[PDB]
Amino acid sequence: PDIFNRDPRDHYDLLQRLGGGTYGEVFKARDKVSGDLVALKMVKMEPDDDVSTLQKEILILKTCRHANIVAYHGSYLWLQKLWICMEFCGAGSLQDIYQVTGSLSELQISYVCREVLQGLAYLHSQKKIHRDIKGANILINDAGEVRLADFGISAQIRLAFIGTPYWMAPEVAAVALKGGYNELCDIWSLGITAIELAELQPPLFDVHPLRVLFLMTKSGYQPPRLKEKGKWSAAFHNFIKVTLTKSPKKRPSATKMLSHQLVSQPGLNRGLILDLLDKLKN
Amino acid sequence: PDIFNRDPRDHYDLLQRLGGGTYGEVFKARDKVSGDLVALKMVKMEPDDDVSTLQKEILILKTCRHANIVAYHGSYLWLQKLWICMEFCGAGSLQDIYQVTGSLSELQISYVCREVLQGLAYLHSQKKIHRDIKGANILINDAGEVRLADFGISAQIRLAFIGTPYWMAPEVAAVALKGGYNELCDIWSLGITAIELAELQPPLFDVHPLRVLFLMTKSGYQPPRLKEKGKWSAAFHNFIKVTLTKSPKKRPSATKMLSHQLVSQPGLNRGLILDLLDKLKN
Ligand SMILES: CC(C)n1ncc2cnc(Nc3cc([C@@H]4CCNC4)nc(N4CCC(F)(F)C4)n3)cc21
Ligand SMILES: CC(C)n1ncc2cnc(Nc3cc([C@@H]4CCNC4)nc(N4CCC(F)(F)C4)n3)cc21
Repeated sequence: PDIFNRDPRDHYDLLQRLGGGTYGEVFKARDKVSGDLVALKMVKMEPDDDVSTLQKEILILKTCRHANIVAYHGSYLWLQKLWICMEFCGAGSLQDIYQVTGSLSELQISYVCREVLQGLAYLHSQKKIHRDIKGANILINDAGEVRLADFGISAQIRLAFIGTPYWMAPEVAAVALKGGYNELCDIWSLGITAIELAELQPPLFDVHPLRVLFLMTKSGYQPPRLKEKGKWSAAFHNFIKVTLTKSPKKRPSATKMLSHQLVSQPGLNRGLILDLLDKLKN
Repeated sequence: PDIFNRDPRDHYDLLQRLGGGTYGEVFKARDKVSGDLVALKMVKMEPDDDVSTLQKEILILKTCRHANIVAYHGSYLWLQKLWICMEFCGAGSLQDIYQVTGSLSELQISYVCREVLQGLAYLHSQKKIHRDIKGANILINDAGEVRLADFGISAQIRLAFIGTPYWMAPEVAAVALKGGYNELCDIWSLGITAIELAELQPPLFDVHPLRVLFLMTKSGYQPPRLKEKGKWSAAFHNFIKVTLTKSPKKRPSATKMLSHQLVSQPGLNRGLILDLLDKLKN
């Protein structure tokens, strides 16, 4: 709730443009005073967007004290532009990384999964839902540590609804806000992410999005699998099988998944990502 | 399913640009052969959109034989542009109209409601849902007749989802397709539309969309009312009250609403809209 009505250039020095997503650009910046490096996610706004509607989402991201959640430092509104300031992760997303390094090993994937689960267990304990688990939203810093990127803010500045809000029935409004989601949907997304990291794509990546969603509603839908059976351990395959449980009633929770063989095995540490980063330099 | 891979300029002559919505422009055109006038809704496409995913929606709009549903004549795909060709309504939408004429009388509103209900009863009998009932989507032709504008096509070419499809759990995919909607949500939208026609705005029009939806989820939410009590009959107020029933379980169906005093009263005919159109000329 500390949204500063200041120019973030008073506190930070912009260094370079990391890129830009569906909305907004991301900058690498340095704090004037501490010299520390931060990430600034910028989002352009109209005189139509109201900022106070975001205050609940920014509360969510601010009151998140976990090692596997990227750190929030404040927000800045200035001249119709919104800036979210966060702890900087030098290596970027797993997707930035595997697009150069090629597929991850089972050990690297296992460690990432464990770390992601740790952050999810936390989030779900605070009754929050990430909603967008995927390789592009898992950040790696230069110490090989793993951070879930920001959530719940990007999808509310979705000027797109199947309908028009002022004319929406209450039941429609409810679904348009919640998305029918539940916490265990993060667990499914994690399973797909593990395949993504293993195969450089999520399943059905070469197929139109709408068709993919259609197919998931058919009576006899079959959850995706690892393509190459021989390449991966029985434990990995089972991890995939149980995270991609079709019914959300039978799908294991984050803390339950943390007890899984694949992520509770010894020897999982950031060293695994460190030689992944070394591979980046080769 | 008769989507022509031709240039619609072979069959139709473009005359003038009626305007443009969130996506695409609308043209007034003339059929070369019959001389009849049509409306052409154009929508620009990428090499990312797949046309066959639309074939189910175009089937919906094609197999609709009702007097209160705007008539579909065919589709055209050519050079990454999609054209939907429909019966032309000369006066445009009720919104195009009331923005010049000012508020509608209770009699004009009643006749519009009846006609809209007739189209809805039909749609719901074919187990279809309009999803976007509002003044901008109720068309008036030069004979004062009433036509529901196209539906289910506009909201699927919503490249916006709270999440990423390939990583979505099945339960999430289901809600992202259906929208949790049910047919009776059209009835709510009709009620809001009746206020819109009466007051030139839907309720809470000057309030941020997200806030409006939030409010509809609160324990003690109160459905909107006609602002000026004295201006409208007891029948009109009751029509508002029952269409804006909060619980979709207690909300009346289209055919039930057709038995309502306000829309079953004698003397409701297109003559009412005809002097509305005369007012347009003054
Ligand atoms: C997701 C983003 C809003 N965000 N949030 C917190 C956060 C913390 N650190 C980074 N760090 C990085 C590092 C790198 C590495 C430099 C050399 N190439 C990769 N690239 C990127 N960008 C690649 C494409 C992008 F989405 F613009 C980001 N971000 C990004 C961060
Ligand atoms: C909703 C649209 C896709 N559609 N679908 C079927 C259809 C049949 N007839 C019209 N006719 C008209 C008439 C007029 C009147 C001329 C003089 N001004 C109003 N304006 C408009 N446009 C105003 C703003 C728009 F959305 F571009 C339309 N459309 C539009 C139609």
